[PDB]
Amino acid sequence: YQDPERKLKILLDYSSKIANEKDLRNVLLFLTDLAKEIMEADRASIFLYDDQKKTLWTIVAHGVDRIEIDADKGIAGYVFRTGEILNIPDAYKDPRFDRDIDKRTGYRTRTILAVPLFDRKQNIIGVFQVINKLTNSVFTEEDIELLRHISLYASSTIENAILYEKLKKAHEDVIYRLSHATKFKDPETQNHIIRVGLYAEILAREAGLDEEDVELVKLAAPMHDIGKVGIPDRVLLKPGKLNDEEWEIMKKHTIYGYEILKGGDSRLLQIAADIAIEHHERWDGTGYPFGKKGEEISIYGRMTSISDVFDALTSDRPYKKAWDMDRTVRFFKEQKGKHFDPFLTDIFLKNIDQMFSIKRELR
Amino acid sequence: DPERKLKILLDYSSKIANEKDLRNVLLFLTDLAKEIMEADRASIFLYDDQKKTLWTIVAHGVDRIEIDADKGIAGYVFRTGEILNIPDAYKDPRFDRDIDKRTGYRTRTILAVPLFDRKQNIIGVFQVINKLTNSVFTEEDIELLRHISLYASSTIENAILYEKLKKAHEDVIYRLSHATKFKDPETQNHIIRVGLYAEILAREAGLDEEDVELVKLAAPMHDIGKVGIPDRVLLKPGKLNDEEWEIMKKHTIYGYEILKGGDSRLLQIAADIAIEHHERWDGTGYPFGKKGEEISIYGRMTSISDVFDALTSDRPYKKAWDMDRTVRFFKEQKGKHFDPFLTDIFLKNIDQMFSIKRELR
Ligand SMILES: Nc1nc2c(ncn2[C@@H]2O[C@H](COP(=O)(O)O)[C@@H](O)[C@H]2O)c(=O)[nH]1
Ligand SMILES: [Fe+3]
Ligand SMILES: [Fe+3]
Ligand SMILES: [Fe+3]
Ligand SMILES: [Fe+3]
Ligand SMILES: [Fe+3]
Repeated sequence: YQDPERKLKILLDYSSKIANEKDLRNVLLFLTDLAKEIMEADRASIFLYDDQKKTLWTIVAHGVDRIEIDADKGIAGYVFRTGEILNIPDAYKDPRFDRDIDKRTGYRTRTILAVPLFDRKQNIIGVFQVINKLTNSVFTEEDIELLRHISLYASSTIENAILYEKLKKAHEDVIYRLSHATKFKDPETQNHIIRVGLYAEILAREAGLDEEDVELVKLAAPMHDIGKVGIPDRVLLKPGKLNDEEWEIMKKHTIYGYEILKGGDSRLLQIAADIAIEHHERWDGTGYPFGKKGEEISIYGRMTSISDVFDALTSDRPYKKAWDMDRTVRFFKEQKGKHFDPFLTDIFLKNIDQMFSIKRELR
Repeated sequence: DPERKLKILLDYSSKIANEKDLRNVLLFLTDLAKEIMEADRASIFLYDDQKKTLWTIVAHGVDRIEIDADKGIAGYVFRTGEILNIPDAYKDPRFDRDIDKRTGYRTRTILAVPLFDRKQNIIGVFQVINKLTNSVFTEEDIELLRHISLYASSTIENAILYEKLKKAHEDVIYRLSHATKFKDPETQNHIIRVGLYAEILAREAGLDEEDVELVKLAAPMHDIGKVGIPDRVLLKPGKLNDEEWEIMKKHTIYGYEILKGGDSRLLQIAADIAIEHHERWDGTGYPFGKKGEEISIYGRMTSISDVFDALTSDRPYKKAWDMDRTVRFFKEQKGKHFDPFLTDIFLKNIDQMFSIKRELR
């Protein structure tokens, strides 16, 4: 006997998968599989629109690239421009049908149902198409109803994924640019601020931290030096080396960064605050500003020291050319258990190649 | 025609996928469950680390109701992780009948299942009540509710993740915008409020809701260029001479330099506000003397909001101007300092502004 709720449960499960998926490619793929099953069709395709190339595009297989599709030709084309549903009972009796892809692969297209996708503001953003109904000779009025509902769901989840990406990009952008507000009074570069987070990301990942904390350090670490905004010009702008009154002030950029960042409730800012205050502490206890020792420094602080020192050593600075990989590895082996967390130093050494390809790609 | 429930589900999950507010997501889920389980009532309970209780929200959008995580039906499901299927609540000792007592309701059947997160911890309870057959929840019902519960967990976790991102995004812009706190007196709240005013101004000016959200977040960053102004000027104890004032005025350019090129819309707008917020509608402002609509709307809305906050704050010898005095000032400055059209919107709404200044002092 059949389960009367069988398709309902299938749909619930697909909905859970989609709700969890941040990658648009996979969202599309899942929506396609969902349509094949619920519509009882052999094939399905979603076509979206590109502003820039003025085309529709789709994913063919799992894990391969966009196929360009003419936004004005074919069944997809008609539906995209007109906004109206097409239900073709025999594809070969229809002049809008491209017989080619069908004839290169040994496939036979009989039935096609295509409806548009709409955004919140009722504009046409693409097409949803199913091909070859399996359990009937044609797509029915009921099939059309169902596909329209599927289409509404597809539009929403598609939009929600785009928006979530835009918000994520904006969040990074803001952290990056504001962290570099020191640019008028301090030599450290925009890409240094970014790379420090990228190295610490690798480190947290390979140390087995939760996916969320991997994302956190990537974004918290870039802010480690923001307290420099509160250092007097006479100390920050001093050419060369520094006296032991001025040094006592320069050290305070840790405290100042903490002061700027502590007034959050988000986990991001609690971590960023910790990093700002901890990033010159040494595994030793011989760092500043408090000479904290070992696990007394949070893992995020420990991961940032390693990253920050790594980036410095590998750039040109006053009097000193960037160190190469070999010398860098020698230095870290030496400083393992001193300046740095010994555990975290091993992870970092295991992954030294990515550290360098980051430094190479982001100059 | 068993496709009725498929279509109901796709409608609900369309609404959910759009829904940014956790409150609403829970309401949509319980309505979904009511229709799909063919039941009269449903509730979701979530746990709180801090207060150590479960909670639930009722429709109408009232406050969250706190529930004892130890006693009760939901309590039981939360502690044990076991499913509970009660054919008659008025026979089960774990049932508290007071809810019926206040509402004029009669609870008969209760089916309650755990909610699990990605990591597989019990994060809540999904409870469905009074199946419309007036008979028990069946083994097939339990099975259906299980799939509903998985969808609910996913959507909840996904909504919480978005709120945390949203909240972090604000925190970061607010705090780093106040990075000037060591060398300049403008407060954290001033920085927040200016955005809050401009949000209302933008909405009432008819702007798109996404753009309204951008100004709320972009305007607070307009003075960030102050961090590049030399101490010998920003920290000078006298009043500034002409040479020094010209340097101070560059905080506009400096903010632009800090913010521009960032590819997102947020930062493009923020950069404009940074560089335009001292421009004056009539062209007598700085740094460029831009005139009318040569100033982006966002620039124009921030000037209005910034002046508003200044006029309405106490300083020594200088008491905050009240409503009437402030209205008069904006009337005088219409078409000079400020955009006439936007000033009218602002005036129409000035009571909302004063409420903000009252709540976030
Ligand atoms: N041992 C050593 N450390 C360096 C050198 N250049 C930069 N650093 C490190 O870089 C840290 C801060 O990084 P930066 O401020 O240059 O990004 C300093 O605490 C310091 O330990 C160097 O030539 N030798
Ligand atoms: Fe530092
Ligand atoms: Fe540094
Ligand atoms: Fe200002
Ligand atoms: Fe200003
Ligand atoms: Fe201000």
